[PDB]
Amino acid sequence: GITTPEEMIEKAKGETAYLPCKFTLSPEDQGPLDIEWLISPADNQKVDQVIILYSGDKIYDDYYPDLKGRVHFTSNDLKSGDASINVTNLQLSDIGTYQCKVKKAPGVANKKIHLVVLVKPSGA
Amino acid sequence: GITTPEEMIEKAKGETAYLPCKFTLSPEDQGPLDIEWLISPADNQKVDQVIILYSGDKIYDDYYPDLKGRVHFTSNDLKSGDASINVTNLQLSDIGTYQCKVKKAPGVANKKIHLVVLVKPSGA
Amino acid sequence: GITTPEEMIEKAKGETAYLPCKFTLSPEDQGPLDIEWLISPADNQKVDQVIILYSGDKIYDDYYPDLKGRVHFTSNDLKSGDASINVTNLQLSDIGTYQCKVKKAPGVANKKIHLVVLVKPSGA
Amino acid sequence: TPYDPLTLWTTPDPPPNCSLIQELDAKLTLCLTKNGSIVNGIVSLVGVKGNLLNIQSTTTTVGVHLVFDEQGRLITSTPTALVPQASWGYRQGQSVSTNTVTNGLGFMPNVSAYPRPNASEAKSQMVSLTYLQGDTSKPITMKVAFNGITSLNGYSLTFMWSGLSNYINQPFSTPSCSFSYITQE
Amino acid sequence: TPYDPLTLWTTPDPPPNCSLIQELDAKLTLCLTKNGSIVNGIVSLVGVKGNLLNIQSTTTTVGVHLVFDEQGRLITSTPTALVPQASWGYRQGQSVSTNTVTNGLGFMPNVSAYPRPNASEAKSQMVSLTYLQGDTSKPITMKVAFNGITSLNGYSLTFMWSGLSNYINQPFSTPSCSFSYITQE
Amino acid sequence: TPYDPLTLWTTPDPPPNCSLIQELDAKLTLCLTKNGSIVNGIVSLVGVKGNLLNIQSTTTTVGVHLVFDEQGRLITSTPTALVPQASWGYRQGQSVSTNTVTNGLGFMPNVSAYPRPNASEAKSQMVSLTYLQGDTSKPITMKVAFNGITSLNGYSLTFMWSGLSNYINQPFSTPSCSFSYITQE
Repeated sequence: GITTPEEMIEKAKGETAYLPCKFTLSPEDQGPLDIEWLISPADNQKVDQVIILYSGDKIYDDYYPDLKGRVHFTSNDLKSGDASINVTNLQLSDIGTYQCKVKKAPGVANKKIHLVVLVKPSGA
Repeated sequence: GITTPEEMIEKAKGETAYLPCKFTLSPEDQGPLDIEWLISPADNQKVDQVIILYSGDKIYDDYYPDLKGRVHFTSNDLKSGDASINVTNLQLSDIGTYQCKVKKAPGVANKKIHLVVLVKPSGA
Repeated sequence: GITTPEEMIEKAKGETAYLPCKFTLSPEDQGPLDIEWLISPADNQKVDQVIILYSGDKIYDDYYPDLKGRVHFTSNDLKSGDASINVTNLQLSDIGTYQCKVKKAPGVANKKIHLVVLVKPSGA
Repeated sequence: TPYDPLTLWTTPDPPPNCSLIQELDAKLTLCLTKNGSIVNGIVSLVGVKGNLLNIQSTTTTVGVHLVFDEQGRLITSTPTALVPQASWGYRQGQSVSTNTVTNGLGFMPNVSAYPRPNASEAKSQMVSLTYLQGDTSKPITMKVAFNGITSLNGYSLTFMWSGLSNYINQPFSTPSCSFSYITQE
Repeated sequence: TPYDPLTLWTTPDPPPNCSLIQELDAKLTLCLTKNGSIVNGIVSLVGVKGNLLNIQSTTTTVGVHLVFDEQGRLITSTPTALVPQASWGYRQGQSVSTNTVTNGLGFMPNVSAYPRPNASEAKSQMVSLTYLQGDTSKPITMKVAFNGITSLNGYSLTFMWSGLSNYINQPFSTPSCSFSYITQE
Repeated sequence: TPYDPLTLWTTPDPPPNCSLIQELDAKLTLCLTKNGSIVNGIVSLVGVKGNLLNIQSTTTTVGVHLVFDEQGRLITSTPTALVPQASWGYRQGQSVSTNTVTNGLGFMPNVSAYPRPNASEAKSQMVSLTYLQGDTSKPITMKVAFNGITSLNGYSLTFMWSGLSNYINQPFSTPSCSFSYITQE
């Protein structure tokens, strides 16, 4: 499963947000590894929008237009147990709940991060 | 269950009809008590029309307009085992099959009474 | 079951084609006997068209118009185990897959015959 | 068990098994599977002879009934569509078992939910839109009535395909149509 | 077992069991049967008192919700349609067992498939065309939403019959309508 | 058993698992449950990338196929929609079991009822009306063809959502759609 609970990350416009998603695999989890990150924007009604994906040993991005080029996995070895990603140059539009799904049949886990972006620094 | 079989009651216009519906309860019947009387008028096509109801320790009438104010349970203690009702000032329009449903989960029973109304007395 | 595999019969226009369909019955097959022959014409898109039938100890024909009067069971005792039929005065339109279904609940069998008709003799 | 007690069908590929307008002029494929208090059913009807191959100009509806007795056993006489010799019973392979159905009430439409005198009540009906030929340009409706063509202590299933009025010189043929109902037992 | 653990229903012929617009003004017959990961459901609603017997000119939609807790047990309070004393539980004969449902999550709509915040997503919906009165001239739509009127750790079923706008002085009444969904457990 | 042998699904919330027009551009959620001779199925499809997020003006139909071998085991190659790494098999929790399906023919469409060369026959089809987005103002049709995109000794399921012609700049998305079919075994 994923090593961290549902959390809230508060950043400032322009900064970069690090969305942690580390996981441990069980001996039973013998199926192929899939890592999907979805987002439910606060500004609109869309829910569970695909942001980035790791399937069949390949990375697939370019799903959520407004987030183009600003999302990348942080680790250079996902299989090792780290699905974390970075959202660079945060904008107020990036506010919403980001979800990390890590699957290895029969294994499945997910984590929800509520990202908040503030015009200028301070959560004081 | 209900203590009487499906019967036919023949009355005369203006008279009052007593529709008997007495029941016995089993130890298993531990659910709430519901008593519903329905009617399938002979003059029209409607079937199983709600006439009067006893649910949640309360009486509910005023379902079948044409029978308004002329239907009442005869007993002053339904729970004791008597769901009988009276239809006062019978009219030819009252002809039809009246059904008595007595329920106490898992228990359920019903009785059908075919009421006939004649312009003037005689079944001789 | 049926005693012969799926086969291909090549005849010449005008000739008569003998479509063999012999079957053996099991002691278990205690249900009524049904024999149905269907056809999937090559010239059109129709599939599994009823040609002739043996149901309830009676023969029923006249299902497939274009084959009217040119189809008959060859045996005078179908129940004995012979559902074979003859297609007389073959025409190019008769080309297609003919299927023989022999049923005696729980028993069921079928055979497919691919009939080819050539303008003039030769498969040489 | 050689057969499946949770399924009653006409076999997947029945021969003409109904004499709706004329002798053995139609194929009715029907499969009923019991899932607790609900029967999942799939019905299909297709004309193979006579007027059923060329829907008459005046035809607006084509329907069939299946009437069962108090044990849930089918009665092969008017108005039941399936002829007497037609396969109907537990499933055994691609055929039918010869055993008699002894759990028939498990497949019958519940009479408390669908009272015999209530066929006109919306609740005793499951109505859906479908298409003649399976062709989406030829919409039609399918209405399944529960216990409307009954006896007493009896049960029935009725299938009406209506809205045919405007479909001519076309053989009558329906897609596999699904439906379901609460079971008597 | 006296009851069937694979079925949850309101009994086949419930008495008025909902107070939608006014006290006990409607009968909701609902049966859910668990077939592995899918629940086969059949719902039916009919007005018996008040405005539900005479669809108001302005009415365009009539709907009901059933909200369950984290154990899949029904909660008999707003907005759940079934009143507190109404029958709901395992099937036992033509009635309901008095046992408490202990396998409730087997009948609840799967939250991974139908996330609580996703009621607006097409996938959390099963929409079909049907007919008021069961009358094919009165088409209406039925939309079943999964977990849209939820809590958290909770579950729900919503039924909306819309397109009523153009049906007046008619009692509100639906045919037995089928639907299904993936189960939580 | 850790898994349910009566259910075959893609898991309730699969990741993009199809490359219909371009790589991993769609999510196909499919669940099949065996109830005797009938499979209850619920399918749902939604575009997540490329043209499937903005239905092209000329698009009239969007469809997917699932082709299985003679053991009822899925073949992950054209024209099967699910990609090779996609989850598909017995249900185990909210995921899939890694065991190989050994009772696959219990979920395959019956070839006697739906002959491989009969895909054009109405009977090999189950057609229904539904709505794009689940929006009742956007009606569309769903046709499920049985064994039409087969092999030999093989089986298949085809899903066509048509009538899209008049829906533009809208992501392609269907509601959870139900269907069923007679099983091979």
